[PDB]
Amino acid sequence: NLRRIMMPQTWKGHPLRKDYPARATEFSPFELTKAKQDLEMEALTFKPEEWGMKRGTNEDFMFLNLGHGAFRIVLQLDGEEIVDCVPDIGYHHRGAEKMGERQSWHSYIPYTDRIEYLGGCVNEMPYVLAVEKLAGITVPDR
Amino acid sequence: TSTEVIAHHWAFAIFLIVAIGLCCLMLVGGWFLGGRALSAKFYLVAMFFVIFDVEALYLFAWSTSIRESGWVGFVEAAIFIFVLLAGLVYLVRIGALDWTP
Amino acid sequence: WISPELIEILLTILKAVVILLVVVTCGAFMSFGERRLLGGSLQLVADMIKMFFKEDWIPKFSDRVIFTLAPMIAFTSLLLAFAIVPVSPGWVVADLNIGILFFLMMAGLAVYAVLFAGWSSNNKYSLLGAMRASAQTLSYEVFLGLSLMGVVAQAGSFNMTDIVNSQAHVWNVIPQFFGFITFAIAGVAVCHRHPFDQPEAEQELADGYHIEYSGMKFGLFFVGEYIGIVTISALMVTLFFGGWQGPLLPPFIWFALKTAFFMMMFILIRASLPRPRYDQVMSFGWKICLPLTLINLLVTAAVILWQAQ
Amino acid sequence: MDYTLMGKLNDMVNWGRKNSIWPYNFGLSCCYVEMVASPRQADLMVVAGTCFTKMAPVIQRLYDQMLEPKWVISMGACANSGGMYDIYSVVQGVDKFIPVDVYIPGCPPRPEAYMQALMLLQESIGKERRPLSWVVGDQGVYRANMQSERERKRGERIAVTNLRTPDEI
Amino acid sequence: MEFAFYICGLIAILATLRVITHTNPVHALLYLIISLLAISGVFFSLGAYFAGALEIIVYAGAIMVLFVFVVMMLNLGGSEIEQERQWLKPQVWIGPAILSAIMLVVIVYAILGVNDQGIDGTPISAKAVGITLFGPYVLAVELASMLLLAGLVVAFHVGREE
Ligand SMILES: CCCCCCCCCCCCCCCCCC(=O)OC[C@H](COP(=O)(O)OCCN)OC(=O)CCCCCCCCCCCCCCCCC
Ligand SMILES: CCCCCCCCCCCCCCCCCC(=O)OC[C@H](COP(=O)(O)OCCN)OC(=O)CCCCCCCCCCCCCCCCC
Ligand SMILES: CCCCCCCCCCCCCCCCCCCC
Ligand SMILES: CCCCCCCCCCCCCCCCCCCC
Ligand code: SF4
Repeated sequence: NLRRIMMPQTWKGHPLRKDYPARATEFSPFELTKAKQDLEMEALTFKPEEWGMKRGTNEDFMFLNLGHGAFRIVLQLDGEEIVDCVPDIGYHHRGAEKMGERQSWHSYIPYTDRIEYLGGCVNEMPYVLAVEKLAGITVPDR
Repeated sequence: TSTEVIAHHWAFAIFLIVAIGLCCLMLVGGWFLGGRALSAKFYLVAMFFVIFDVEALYLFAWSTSIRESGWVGFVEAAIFIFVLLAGLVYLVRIGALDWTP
Repeated sequence: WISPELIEILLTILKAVVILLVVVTCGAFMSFGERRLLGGSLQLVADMIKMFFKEDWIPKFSDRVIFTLAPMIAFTSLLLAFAIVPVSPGWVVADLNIGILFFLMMAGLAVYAVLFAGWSSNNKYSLLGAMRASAQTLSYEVFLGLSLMGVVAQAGSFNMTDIVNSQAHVWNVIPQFFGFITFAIAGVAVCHRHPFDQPEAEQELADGYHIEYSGMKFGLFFVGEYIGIVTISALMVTLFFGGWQGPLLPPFIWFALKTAFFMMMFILIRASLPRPRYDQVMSFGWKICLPLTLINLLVTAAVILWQAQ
Repeated sequence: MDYTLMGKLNDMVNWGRKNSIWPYNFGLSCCYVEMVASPRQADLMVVAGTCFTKMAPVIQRLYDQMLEPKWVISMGACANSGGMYDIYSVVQGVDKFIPVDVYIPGCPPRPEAYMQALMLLQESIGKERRPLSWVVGDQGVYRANMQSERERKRGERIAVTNLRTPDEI
Repeated sequence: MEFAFYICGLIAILATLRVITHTNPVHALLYLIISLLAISGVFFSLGAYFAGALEIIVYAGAIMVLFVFVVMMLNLGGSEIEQERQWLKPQVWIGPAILSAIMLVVIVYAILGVNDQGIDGTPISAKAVGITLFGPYVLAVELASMLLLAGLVVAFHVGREE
């Protein structure tokens, strides 16, 4: 199932390409209402082939959506037993790598913080260690 | 026809009327005020409830007149309760009352 | 237009109205106490004003009559079940011959609140949660009456005043102890209270039936539940703790003290005791509490007939 | 004061809405786990986190599920403007699609900043005009054009002279 | 106690008349519950206090709950009979209505002309019903227990899912 995992399935372009504009495009109310409409009968127009699942309605399999961050997972249940599940992610995509190409080596550090926001300086550490490798810096012991 | 009995009847009537009117008036005020902009085990459980509730009503009638019925009434109610408990044990053992098999 | 019969009639009517008003205000104060423990009267006035002046929005794809009817059941069922409770000599609303039978009638009507709310709330998860909640309360209403029947057997009548007068020497909690614990369990389960709080929480296929109820309908559900605790505590007092009978204090003081104690005990039971699983709850009910009530009634009858010379 | 589109009870209703506010906290991102009811029953929506494009419809849907009157607090730079995430997958601010009553800067704000948001919203409701019923009176809301919190606190802020030096804890 | 009987009987008649001519199952069951409440009021007006108590406890409070359970479980959302609405077509209901009216006139003619000193309304308590139940009607009690057992076994054997 080679489908999109960060962006929605109705997305045009591949954002980590160099010719893709990084900064946010203009807000359209009409696209917001279109996406709300797609959320309206998402369950009614649920095809379990667009998620990699199988045996969609044996007349005993139930398909549900669910809700550390908020994310969806579609559940195939035989009664109460889980037969298959596909966790739908990308609802928290912040473009952090694309931002890494838009900030200097110094001014990217707060973005390292906001990835894994329970970590803070833990998330700072690998980035500054890799930049010090690029710069040829050996930090002192303190 | 005692005045205490008719007074209590009036008090009960006023209690029910004022209570239902209070609920209805509170919902009417909530509506008017403010501006604007399945498994078969459920059947099994409810059916067991109905059957055991009728057998419960039999025991309800027994309980208020136990002294007037004597020991023979106790024997009859003991047979009734034993049959009821045998049916309950049967339902438990065949998995009818087991919610998660 | 002056006559002492009419004075007696309006005096009893005033007593009943006072009893009703104290019960509703005491349920509201129970709501405040549970919200605070887990001015205050001004806070409840503000909340009541907010429920008044928030728009009441019935769903478009919901049946309006059933949707509006479920909160009236959840309020009025147990709030009318209070009417048999004698709080003091000469301070009962109705001295019914059926009595505790009238409490059973009101509980049997009370199951329609959860059933009607779940059906009218046009949602499959809410419907399944309502089916689970209704199955639970039927599973405990199946033995509520028999746990009461031990006390009825001892008193020899259904009248609440006769039950209280039969508790003149020994309170019923000592002989009818198993009836007492089964009645406490079933009265907690009938009011959908902790630990029987959310039977829909055991599955993501189920949601609460209080969901999609907003404004004064949600307020009606809340106040009706708290009034249900008030009347279940008062019935527990009148059936198992002598009612208003006490050695030195005035009778209403004793009744109010016992009712307040059981109200706070239900509060700490909610705060302390954890939530069992759904199948565990239904299995416990059907397999333990109903046979216990039947055996308790048999033993009570044998003891009564033995001590009759 | 200016407003943008028999009296004592209006103040009583405003007071009842003021000291009785039920929030619906929206998780979204790190602002929620810093700052820590059904949407039908809630009357304040607190949006605390990034408005990702995949879940801006969720925010708008659960806003439309709430009932009148409804107020919005936007916590943090993300919910205010997009913050530091002016990037392809982020909506630049909550107020692009739902109206906001109080804005709280920070990344994240403190919990006491949320408490100050609650106070600011409380007088915001306290001197606003909303219709009494759907049939009687003018059926229009009147939000008060309050003096800005930076204009009110300007003199005390400018009067600051010395601060503790940063070499201490 | 006469006014209560007449108003409750009129409410019961109107309620079942709206039961048999209604399309929504939950609405029909609601009108059925209203009819059962009215019939219990009729019971209380006559002095059959135990009967009215059991009418609310069991008939309107257990059996109608089973009906509501079944209705919400089968999820009737207009399965080709609500949209058809054949029972309100005159060619369908006019025959059985005249047949039932003829039976009603025959039965009512039989009811009239019988000697009648009036129903006193003196309460017959649950005490006396319990005395009769476990006295001269002991075998009725035990075989009614066996009857409810048979209903339990039949309804389990048929109505379980597997
Ligand atoms: C939206 C509205 C829907 C309908 C709501 C209710 C409609 C009726 C409301 C008005 C009632 C008027 C007053 C009724 C009479 C009260 C007095 C009475 O019943 O007295 C008779 C009897 C006395 O017995 P006792 O005192 O022991 O003996 C004396 C000896 N002759 O005492 C008895 O027999 C008492 C037993 C009968 C008590 C009936 C109480 C009301 C039952 C309805 C509850 C509704 C619950 C919510 C809705 C459920 C779902 C629809
Ligand atoms: C008014 C116009 C219609 C308005 C809408 C409908 C409202 C409900 C009307 C029916 C119910 C109330 C009828 C009036 C009862 C008033 C009380 C009364 O008559 O009491 C007399 C008697 C008291 O007992 P007793 O001791 O025998 O009296 C003789 C003196 N010793 O009493 C008795 O023996 C028993 C009294 C009756 C039993 C209790 C009440 C039953 C209520 C059933 C409600 C059914 C559902 C109603 C739904 C309404 C909406 C559609
Ligand atoms: C008054 C004192 C009586 C003392 C002796 C009591 C025991 C002897 C009489 C027992 C009668 C039992 C009748 C049971 C009938 C069961 C019928 C079941 C049908 C399925
Ligand atoms: C939770 C308690 C609910 C009580 C509901 C009824 C309240 C009735 C109040 C009656 C007060 C007077 C009682 C008779 C006089 C004896 C007591 C005098 C001192 C209070
Ligand atoms: S404003 Fe800062 S802390 Fe708040 S959600 Fe955005 S990145 Fe996280």
